[PDB]
Amino acid sequence: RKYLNKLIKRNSQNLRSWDLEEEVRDE
Amino acid sequence: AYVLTETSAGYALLKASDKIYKSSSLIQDLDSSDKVLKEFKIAAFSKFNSAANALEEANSIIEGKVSSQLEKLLEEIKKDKKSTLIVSETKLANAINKLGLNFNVVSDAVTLDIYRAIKEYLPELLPGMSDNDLSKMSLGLAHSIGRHKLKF
Amino acid sequence: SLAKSPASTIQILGAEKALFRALKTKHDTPKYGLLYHASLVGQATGKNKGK
Amino acid sequence: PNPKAFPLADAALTQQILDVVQQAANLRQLKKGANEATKTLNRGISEFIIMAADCEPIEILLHLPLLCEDKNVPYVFVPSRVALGRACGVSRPVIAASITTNDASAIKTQIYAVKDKIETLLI
Amino acid sequence: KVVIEPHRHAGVYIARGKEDLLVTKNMAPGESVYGEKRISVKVEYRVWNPFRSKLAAGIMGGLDELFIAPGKKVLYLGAASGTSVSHVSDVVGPEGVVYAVEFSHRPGRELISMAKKRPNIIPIIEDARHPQKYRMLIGMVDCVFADVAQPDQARIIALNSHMFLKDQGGVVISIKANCIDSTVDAETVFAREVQKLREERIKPLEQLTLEPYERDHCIVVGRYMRSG
Amino acid sequence: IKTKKRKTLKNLRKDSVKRGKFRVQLLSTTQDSKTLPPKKESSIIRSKDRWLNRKALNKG
Amino acid sequence: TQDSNYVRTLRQIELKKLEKGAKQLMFKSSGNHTIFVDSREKMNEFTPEKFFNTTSEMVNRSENRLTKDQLANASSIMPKESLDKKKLKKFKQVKQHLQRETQLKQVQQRMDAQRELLKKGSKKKIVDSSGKISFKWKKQRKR
Amino acid sequence: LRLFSIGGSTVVTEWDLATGLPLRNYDCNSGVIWSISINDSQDKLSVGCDNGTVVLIDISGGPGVLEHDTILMRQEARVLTLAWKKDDFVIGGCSDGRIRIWSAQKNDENMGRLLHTMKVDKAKKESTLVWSVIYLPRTDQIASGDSTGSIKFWDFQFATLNQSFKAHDADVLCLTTDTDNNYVFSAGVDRKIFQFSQNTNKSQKNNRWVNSSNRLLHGNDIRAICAYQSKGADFLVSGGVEKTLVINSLTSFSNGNYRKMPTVEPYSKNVLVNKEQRLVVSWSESTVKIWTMGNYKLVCKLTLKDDQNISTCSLSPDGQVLVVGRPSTTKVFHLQPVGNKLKVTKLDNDLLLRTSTKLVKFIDNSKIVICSCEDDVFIVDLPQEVELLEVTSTKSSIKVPYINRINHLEVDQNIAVISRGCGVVDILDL
Repeated sequence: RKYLNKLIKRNSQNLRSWDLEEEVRDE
Repeated sequence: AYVLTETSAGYALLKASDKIYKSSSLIQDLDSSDKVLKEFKIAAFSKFNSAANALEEANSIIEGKVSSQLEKLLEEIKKDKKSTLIVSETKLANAINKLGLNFNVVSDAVTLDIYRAIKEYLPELLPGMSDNDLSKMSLGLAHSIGRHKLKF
Repeated sequence: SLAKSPASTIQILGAEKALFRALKTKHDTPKYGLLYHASLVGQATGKNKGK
Repeated sequence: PNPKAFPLADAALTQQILDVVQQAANLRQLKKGANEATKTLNRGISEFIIMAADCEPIEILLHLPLLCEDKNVPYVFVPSRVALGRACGVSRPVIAASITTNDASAIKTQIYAVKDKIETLLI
Repeated sequence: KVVIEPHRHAGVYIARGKEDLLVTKNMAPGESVYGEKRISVKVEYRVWNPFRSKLAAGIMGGLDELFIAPGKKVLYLGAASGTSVSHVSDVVGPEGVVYAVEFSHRPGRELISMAKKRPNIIPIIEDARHPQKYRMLIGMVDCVFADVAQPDQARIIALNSHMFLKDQGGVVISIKANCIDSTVDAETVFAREVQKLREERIKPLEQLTLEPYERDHCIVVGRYMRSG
Repeated sequence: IKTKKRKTLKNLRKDSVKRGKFRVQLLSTTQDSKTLPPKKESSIIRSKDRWLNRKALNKG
Repeated sequence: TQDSNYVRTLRQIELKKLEKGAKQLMFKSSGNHTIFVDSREKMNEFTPEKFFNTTSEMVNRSENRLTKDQLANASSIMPKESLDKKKLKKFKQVKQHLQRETQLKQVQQRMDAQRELLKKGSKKKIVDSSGKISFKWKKQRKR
Repeated sequence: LRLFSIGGSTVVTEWDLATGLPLRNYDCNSGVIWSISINDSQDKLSVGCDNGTVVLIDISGGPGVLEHDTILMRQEARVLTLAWKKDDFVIGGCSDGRIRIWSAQKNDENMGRLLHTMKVDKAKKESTLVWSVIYLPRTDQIASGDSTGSIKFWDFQFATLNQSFKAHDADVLCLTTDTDNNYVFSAGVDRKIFQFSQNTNKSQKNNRWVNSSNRLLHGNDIRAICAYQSKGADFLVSGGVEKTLVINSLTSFSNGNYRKMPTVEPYSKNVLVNKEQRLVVSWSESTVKIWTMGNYKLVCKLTLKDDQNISTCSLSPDGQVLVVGRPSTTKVFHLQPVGNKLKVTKLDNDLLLRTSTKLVKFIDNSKIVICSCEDDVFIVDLPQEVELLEVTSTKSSIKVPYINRINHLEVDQNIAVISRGCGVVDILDL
């Protein structure tokens, strides 16, 4: 099950960086 | 009795083991699949010839009234002095009621589920007349009739 | 699209280079355009060609 | 009255529209004529478009509703172009005219009332 | 030069790069129908405009279960100029077909030419209120997408889904509350319409508001169950 | 006390929890919704009856 | 007359550049997305993560709720700053185009009012409360 | 014949008379509905809505069918009253203070195009709003109850008034005429009924309506007035917030005896007694009260917390058993005395829940006989039935669809009596 959740976190961050902001999501 | 449906190929009549109770039972038995297909594949087919103007006029004058392929259909259908036929249009229904076979025709009953089932399984009833992909000449009819309706 | 253009732009449908040069540099915009070869404007003389 | 000229105001709405037209020309906010009206649609400032119904041939002003659909401007046919020219202020028959925009006029409220009743009539 | 990303709804891609765009594939390259741009990475791609298509802001407004799937058959009601229809043909591809209808004539002519350009389309240019003069043509569709501004959306959608839509079919409707009522809350108009459909046998899944792309407009999606 | 009690009653009757950005909703009982015509709007009742009991005509 | 032609030309250029910028560039959606769930208990027991079968980040994200099954930057150089700086600067470029256009519009308003003071008619110089002046023409038909 | 009703919101319900429940809720699309009227020949009923709009919904296909036919050209402020000239012209009386005429025809260019407005004169410190218009067909005229208090006879061709009456001193809310259009009866909020007449030679010759008389009857105001006149009858019937009904002769309005109907008629009873334990039970909408007496005291305080219907028929036999029958559901309760106060416990029976029970009767303290809404007979214990004879339907039984239903169930230890509105009684050995 951890193999699922590890791969779950894997591509998550691989898309989290592609389409988000924090300091820029205001302006 | 019999049912009449129109295609982008030609008109089809199908025999039915009796009607409205067939409507009830058919939606009750969930009957648009191969089971109802094999229950009633075909009774008769009558093409209109593949001449583009003859198509467009058959189709326009079936949007208005009754065509000559429907005429030859109506002498070939009958076997009894009385016959009762479903039609999914009241206009076409009353037209053929006043027209010349002298038999009773019936309008939009709960036979929408019937024509839905037929109209689903119908390209698998193309084994009955011509099992070829009619979707082309379906598009061709759509393009042709739209270019008819527009002046152009 | 030619139907929807106004009447002035049909006057100035041929001479866009001279038009936008004149507009941008504050100069007197050209006045015949592509109609110049019609028989009527080839029939006039001078300011009457413009009119 | 042609079925060409579809959204057609009646007597009451016609009077209100030609009242706003008279006010707008006194304040000089009015663009008179069909070529001039197409120009101001194109520049995208115009408030709304008032067209005649009896300019025959009708098509010469029929080129305007395609622009108004594209740009979402309200537009109304009124019955007589003699009247539109008189209400507009010139000596001529005027077959289309166009209220242009200046957000601090003294007729901003009346323009909005008419423009809202027009948009109901379209919609 | 550009990265692609797949989308949850299949057939919908997003180009992520120096600038983000919503994009589909294409079937007939070397063309552009409505002045929209394209990008070609190799394979062609074509972007939409959620300021010009309703369905786009349906998607990128975040929409959970749209039922237009690549292989399928999709009815379209109220196809003025067919720009969204071109997008529908791109998102279905050759094994699915689209059935786009329009009433009047100038969007009809543009529809006809674009249907000439594309294979997936059959255009029905007859009136939309009467479904008979094209039950002759249309064949037993899978999903229905409709935007008509005529206020009889309940009636037109009821009749067309009754005649054509597959059981457990998909139905997606647009609404402009400002056309329906223009007195009260747009939310109230929307709730009134979902009550219409729920009476008319469609089970409503989702409601969605296109607030930063149009004004006061709603998209409603649902399943169609057990009729004729 | 009883105030908090019919507060809990109203919060039983309610039919939406704002799930963050998302919202939830439900559909009524089909039998009642079919069986009986829908409710009046308080806008209509207020307008008509307030007009009749305006104070300009000295009712009472 | 030549002056106002100049000003209007500049404004039309900027207006079209604004249109093309908005065409090129995407804005995030923001709309109420309300679910229709029949039973009150499962309505109370709703979770977005099961329903859209995703992770809470991808749940709050609303342009791609790509599932876990779908799930089953190194390309752009320094995407933390360079990409985001570019994103914001494209937005600012559209906004700056917009302010250029509104200002040119106003300059043309003032210039057009003057040109028509020049023309003809019997004007009247009325003065508002605020300090702003205005002109109102006599009620007469131009001939 | 069918009954259409505007409930105050945006639907139009047409009722199945047999079950007494809505055969179809149609949803007219355009906004909240303020008034309704059919055309002549019943083919097309028009509803006017406070978008200002007028919708035609037509009725062909008998019961249960309606179609959104047409929307006539809209306008700004809300539309309060409708009338039809014929199939052809829709007269609307609307809140701006003005009366508009639309053209509801077919196949004419002027279809649905608002073609006249006619402005009633407004009052000083207020918005007038025309409450009531009707069409008067012998002359061409239309007639107008005004929120000022007026009555103005506009004639229709040329659309410009003839007569103007400042009738009565607060705002009009009803109008009607007689079949010959010799009498317009106007009905106010200041409780008066005015009669405006035209029956004499000069009055018919030259159209002059003369306000022959008035009469006051009512207690509070008048909200509906209707005339009827045939070889049997000439009566007009009025009613208002004084919760009653008032009948007058029509032609002899000012010379004739009226009749003030009683406010409540106990046909559908609403209180039942229990000789056991000296009890009385009353029930108003969704609420149930029980007292005992001897002085009198409260006993039970029931609020049906999940009931949107009005409690139709309730029973309680000897002992502590209660049944409440709704036209949608039906519920059962058992009681328990703990002194002056009682405790209730609702029981369960699906035969009570999904089955709509009109009439309930107790055989004993044990079992129950039910007439359900579809004229069905149930026997329950706490699914047995008895079949009944059916009479052949005659003409008026076809017309009125509940004259063959079940009126009365009466129970004894084993014997029952059924009465049917045609006047039939059957006796049952259960």
